[PDB]
Amino acid sequence: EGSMDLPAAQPFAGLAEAEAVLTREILGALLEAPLELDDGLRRRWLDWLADSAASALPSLDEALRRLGWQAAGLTAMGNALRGLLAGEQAPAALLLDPWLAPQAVAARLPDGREALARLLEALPTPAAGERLRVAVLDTRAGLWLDQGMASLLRPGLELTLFERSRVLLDAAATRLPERIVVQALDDGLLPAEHLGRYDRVISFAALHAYEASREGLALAAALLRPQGRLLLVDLLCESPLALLGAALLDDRPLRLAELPSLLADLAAAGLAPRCLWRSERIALVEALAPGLGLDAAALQAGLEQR
Repeated sequence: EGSMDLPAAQPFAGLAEAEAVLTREILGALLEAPLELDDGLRRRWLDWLADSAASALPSLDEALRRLGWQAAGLTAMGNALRGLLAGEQAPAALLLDPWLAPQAVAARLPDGREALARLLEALPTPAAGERLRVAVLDTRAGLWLDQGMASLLRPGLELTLFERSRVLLDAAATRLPERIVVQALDDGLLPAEHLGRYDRVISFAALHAYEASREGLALAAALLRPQGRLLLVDLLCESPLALLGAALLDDRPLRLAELPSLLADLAAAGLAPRCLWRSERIALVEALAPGLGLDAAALQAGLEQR
């Protein structure tokens, strides 16, 4: 059911150039103190200069006028990244920071704010006067939702935050407002009493950070209320800043998807999509789930039956 006709007009290569100049600026921050990296990444930071900036991608400080973070936000990035690496606090301190966490940087720089704002919509709940139930799967430390928080919150809304961690969700529950419910995929695993619960489920700039899209999509499909809507965005291009802000993990870039590949995976997940905005930078997608015939009460009946 894999429909796509994507509006690719709000994207332009000047967003990538803007990020590549932001790469020039944050390279120009950490390359004054790259000794706190490992040597494999310290060489790769010289290669990340080579693969961006005045080497491969020369462009104006107009970048910082595009990106929505000025040189003051970038100063917080450069300084926090030095403080992180001096203490050897990688990976976790990369995630525990809005200026560095791969999705939280995505949530402004590759126009993932505009993606976050559209993904914050498709939630008719206060206008419907209706209990619209939502999960986030890509939560981690949550510091991307922070950037939409003031209208991710809506009347009628029910919202719950998920990830494969206790620590990063205790972090999220702290720094995002405590009126949002928080639920780990505790030790990598969903409590089944949530199944069929959420009229919507959210992924954001971390679908690559599942071991396949087939992991996250299939968790979402049944965590969704039957015929609910997946709400999704991801990095498809690895951002020139994510060449720093994700590869600091020294995890594989081979994680990232192409949009037709995602639509095929999403069709394998049986969801029926529309891809909608921010494209190769950050592709917004929504998709209708099937009638699974599956909810926590249906599973309870699956006991009572047998």
